[PDB]
Amino acid sequence: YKTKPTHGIGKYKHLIKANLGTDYEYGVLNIHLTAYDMTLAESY
Amino acid sequence: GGKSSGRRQGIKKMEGHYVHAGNIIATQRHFRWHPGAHVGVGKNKCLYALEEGIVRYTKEVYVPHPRNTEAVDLITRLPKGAVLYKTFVHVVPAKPEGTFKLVAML
Amino acid sequence: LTYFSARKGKRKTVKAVIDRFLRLHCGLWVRRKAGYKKKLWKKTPARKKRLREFVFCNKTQSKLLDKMTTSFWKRRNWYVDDPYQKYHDRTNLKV
Amino acid sequence: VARKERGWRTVFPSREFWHRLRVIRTQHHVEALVEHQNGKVVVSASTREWAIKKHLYSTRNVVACESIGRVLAQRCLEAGINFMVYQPTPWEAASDSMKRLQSAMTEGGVVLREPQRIYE
Amino acid sequence: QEERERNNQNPWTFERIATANMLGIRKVLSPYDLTHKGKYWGKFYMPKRV
Amino acid sequence: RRTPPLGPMPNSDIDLSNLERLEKYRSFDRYRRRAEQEAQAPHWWRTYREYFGEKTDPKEKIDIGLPPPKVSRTQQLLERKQAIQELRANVEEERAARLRTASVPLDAVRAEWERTCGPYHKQRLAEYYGLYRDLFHGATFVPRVPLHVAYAVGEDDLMPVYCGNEVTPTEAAQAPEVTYEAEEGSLWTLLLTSLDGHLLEPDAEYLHWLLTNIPGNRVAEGQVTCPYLPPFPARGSGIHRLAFLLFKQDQPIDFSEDARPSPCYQLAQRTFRTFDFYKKHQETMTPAGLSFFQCRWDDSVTYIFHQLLDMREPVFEFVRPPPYHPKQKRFPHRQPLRYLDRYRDSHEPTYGIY
Amino acid sequence: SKSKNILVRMVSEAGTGFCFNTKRNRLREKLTLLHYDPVVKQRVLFVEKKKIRSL
Amino acid sequence: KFTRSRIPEKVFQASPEDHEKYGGDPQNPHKLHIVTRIKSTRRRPYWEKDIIKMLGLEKAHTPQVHKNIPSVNAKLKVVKHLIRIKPLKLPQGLPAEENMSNTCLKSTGELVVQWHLKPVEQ
Amino acid sequence: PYMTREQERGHAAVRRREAFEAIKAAATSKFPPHRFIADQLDHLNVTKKWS
RNA sequence: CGAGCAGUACAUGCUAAGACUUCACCAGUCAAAGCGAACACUCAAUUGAUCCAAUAACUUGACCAACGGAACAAGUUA
RNA sequence: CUGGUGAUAGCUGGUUGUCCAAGAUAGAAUCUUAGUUCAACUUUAAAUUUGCCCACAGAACCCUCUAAAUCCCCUUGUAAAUUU
Ligand SMILES: [Mg+2]
Ligand SMILES: [Mg+2]
Ligand SMILES: [Mg+2]
Ligand SMILES: [Mg+2]
Ligand SMILES: [Mg+2]
Ligand SMILES: [Mg+2]
Ligand SMILES: [Mg+2]
Ligand SMILES: [Mg+2]
Repeated sequence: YKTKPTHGIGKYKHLIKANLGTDYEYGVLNIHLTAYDMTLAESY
Repeated sequence: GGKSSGRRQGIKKMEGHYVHAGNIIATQRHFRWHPGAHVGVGKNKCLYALEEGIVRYTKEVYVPHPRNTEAVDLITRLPKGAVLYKTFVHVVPAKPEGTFKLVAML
Repeated sequence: LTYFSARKGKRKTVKAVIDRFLRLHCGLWVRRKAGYKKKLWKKTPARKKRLREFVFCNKTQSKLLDKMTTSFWKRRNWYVDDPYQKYHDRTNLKV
Repeated sequence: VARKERGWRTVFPSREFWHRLRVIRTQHHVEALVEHQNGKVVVSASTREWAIKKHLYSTRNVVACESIGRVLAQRCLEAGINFMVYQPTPWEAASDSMKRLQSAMTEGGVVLREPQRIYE
Repeated sequence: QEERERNNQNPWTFERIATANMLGIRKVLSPYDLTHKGKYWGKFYMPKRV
Repeated sequence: RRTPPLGPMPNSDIDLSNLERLEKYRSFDRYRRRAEQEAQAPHWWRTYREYFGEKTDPKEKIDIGLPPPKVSRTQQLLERKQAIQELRANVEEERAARLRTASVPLDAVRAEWERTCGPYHKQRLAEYYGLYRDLFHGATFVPRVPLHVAYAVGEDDLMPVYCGNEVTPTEAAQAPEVTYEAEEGSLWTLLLTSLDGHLLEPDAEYLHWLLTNIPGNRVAEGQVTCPYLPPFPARGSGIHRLAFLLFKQDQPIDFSEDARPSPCYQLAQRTFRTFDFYKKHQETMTPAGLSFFQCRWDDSVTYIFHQLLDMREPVFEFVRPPPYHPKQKRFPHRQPLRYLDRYRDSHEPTYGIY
Repeated sequence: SKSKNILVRMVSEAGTGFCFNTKRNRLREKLTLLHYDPVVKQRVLFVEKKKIRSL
Repeated sequence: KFTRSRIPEKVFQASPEDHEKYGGDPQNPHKLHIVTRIKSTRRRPYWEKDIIKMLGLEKAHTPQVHKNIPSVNAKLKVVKHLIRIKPLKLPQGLPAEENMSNTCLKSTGELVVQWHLKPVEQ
Repeated sequence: PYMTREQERGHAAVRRREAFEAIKAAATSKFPPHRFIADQLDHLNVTKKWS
């Protein structure tokens, strides 16, 4: 209850939820793996 | 233009009230209060006492059933160490199931 | 309601009450549920269970039905093998 | 005739039982417990004790799980506990090690379903 | 403003009376007055009110 | 109006700044294991354990058993490690373990179990039955000395009593065969009491067997303080539990006051309290063994009440409280016709004055 | 408000005369259900006989 | 909306400067109150009118003695703006059975057990 | 306050319970008054006259 | 901004403590135990009383939508 | 014009000795909002025992946060309350 000290004990929504690349960290990297063998690309 | 009236839903028996088997504790649109010890749930999320005793409200750890996909999908996305709490209503039985009485001397 | 008839000068009984209600001699009135034969295909078994049962009227309705019937319907009857014979008297009733 | 803690319909596991067989299988050990509704533990059987560890090639395989049930079933009969419930998750129920643990309890004389409470 | 509140020689203040419900004054006051402390009346602000 | 919490919040330690780079649960089992950990911890708010959990005194319960044995962990650990390598070295065991066909001998497992951790499981099991709660008013002890009690049924079968197993009075009609490991020159005291067998005083208990100053394992040579009396649980009284107590005596004790005539068929003398009996003998005696079994009613109990006890057998019946009905009202609104039957005593027709 | 479903009556094949009304799709063959018959206290076959009304 | 008023617990906490103005003693609190209604219950909420009846303060300017206990003080804290509270002083002590007919409550709060109506000879 | 909440509890239970029983006794003692034969005969004095 | 449905069942069987209730009534809602079986359906609303009519019984019948519903009746007047 | 006819009017108006006592504002349905029925309130009689005031404890998360408070309520102060 709101007036009780245990108010908000059941809150969970902020726990779950609540590109640009800066000069120090790269934004998004795409790694392309070209190989004649299908299994080698899947394994790597 | 739609006209409607309140459903008179809420707590029917507060903390410490004495209830009998079948007494309705709370009527809810959604699971605001979860059934605890000796408390059943009806079709419309209605909480009724399964035993005669005193109604208690506590906070307990919420561990959903594995079959419930929506609730399981929620706890799996929680940060490690987080625990969910929800309000449970319990009925503490007052009388024993029965007593042994002498009926004959054979 | 005819409080004084034009030929006998005595109170009459509304026959719309006799064909719908049953009066236990204790004072209670027993009726049916409005709609226990209507649209039973769209009703749940729990709903139909409480529709095909006989219920009692309240204080105001029982007082209303007493004024609409004469003393012939309030007398004690001794029908042979009457289904409601045991319900004509209250047991262990206080105040 | 003793009342079971009915309720807890929206949470898991249930509490409508007198005794529960709870199996704890960790990274290295496998442990099975029989505990009362109030939380007190009746009997125990784990791979940590030297009695069962000295006869197991591995304490984390199916054989270890099956061996715990055979040891626990003897302890359940001696303790007087003959009926208890088992409440596994859908993946634990489908697992092979839990299936043989259930078989060991059943072959040991323990029924994995408690008799219904008598109300009248 | 902080100086005026400290050196005010009047022993009676709006905050003290409103909070303690002295003379049953809350019957003619407002719930917002418990925080405004008499410095605000509608959309107007009164800097001279302590 | 708001009130600050009286203690730390459950999810207060979690930092919301870097929520994206925080490890999640990703599974139901990982959350469940953590969820149970916090459910067993004290909390400043109302909890299920507060109202339903069995209340216990904050004072630690005492231990009145024999001192724990002294074992060198380093030597114990090394010998255990060596056996594991030999077992895993064999290729037959690994093949059987991989094929899920290997099995352990259950008889050999219990032999080691009873010597290492058997007494500790018995203490935990005895606490569940509340034997320490009733016999010693909460005082606990570890049954360091295993006790083997078995009843001779016929000429070839035996009914062992380990801890709370079901034993019928017909099988327990004669004195059981009592064997236990003991050294020569030591004095022991066997004791059998029925906590629930009493018919008048719920607290008091009935004595069934009492032997004192037993030299070594030779139970027969011990003094017969009280003749053996079979359990007599009344019919319909439920399940009674009888506890076998094995005591270790340091000096010879005189039990003239606790002695009873042979035979003793009077329930006034058969009354026995373990707490008071042990209280005046605790100086020269210390519990060492423990065993108990559950007992029901059978046909042999009728022989005990009539022939042995010379009394009529009492019959009990489990009586439930009468069903609750609200106060009857003159005009029950919207109530079914069966409302009047709830408050009607006799099911037969009544006529009153007529 | 097109009538997609119709109300039909299922008559027990046990000869007890017990019948119950159920709702079925109009564009469908006659149903043959296995319903409980209180007269014989067991589940018996039922057959659609007459359409009551269009829902 | 106008509702019941919750007086903060801080208000009913005597400061050191208050004891030197009213002459009270925190270590030896007075046993009884002398409550006198000096304001009308008219134009006041119904819950304040009920408490006045419960305290036996129907007639104004009629002293009534109440016990200095938290439950009674709880009702006083609701109608503290309609009443005057004074401690009961007993310089001569509690009245005896032979002094019941000779008591008199003065305006100073003192209950004397010897009411002679005679000038002091001193 | 002279006493705390704990000390005050139950210090007036006996008097309050006895005070309510007086209300119960007064409420449950309501009954029509006694009718005396003397009062019926005293109405005959209305015709009392001198000789 | 919606609703006047639809879908899955065919024990969506029969009975019966104790309660909720749209501020009355009507109506509506939940339900332990028990018999009988198996090993109180989903859905915010998704609905209509009495009389009467049809039927062997069961049961069914109104955009009675002016939705507590009159068996059937418009306009105009300076 | 007479008779039915003292037509009917949810509408207007009127309603005749003395004295005392208790006594005002939740609603629902309705060819209904100028009306009526039920409930609430009020009155009288009766029966019974608790009634009011109220210490903790207790009453949800959401859309992120946020009011005066309210419900429940032992003591205690009080004398009412429920039922017929
Ligand atoms: Mg109502
Ligand atoms: Mg209409
Ligand atoms: Mg209408
Ligand atoms: Mg309506
Ligand atoms: Mg013209
Ligand atoms: Mg007229
Ligand atoms: Mg009108
Ligand atoms: Mg007046």
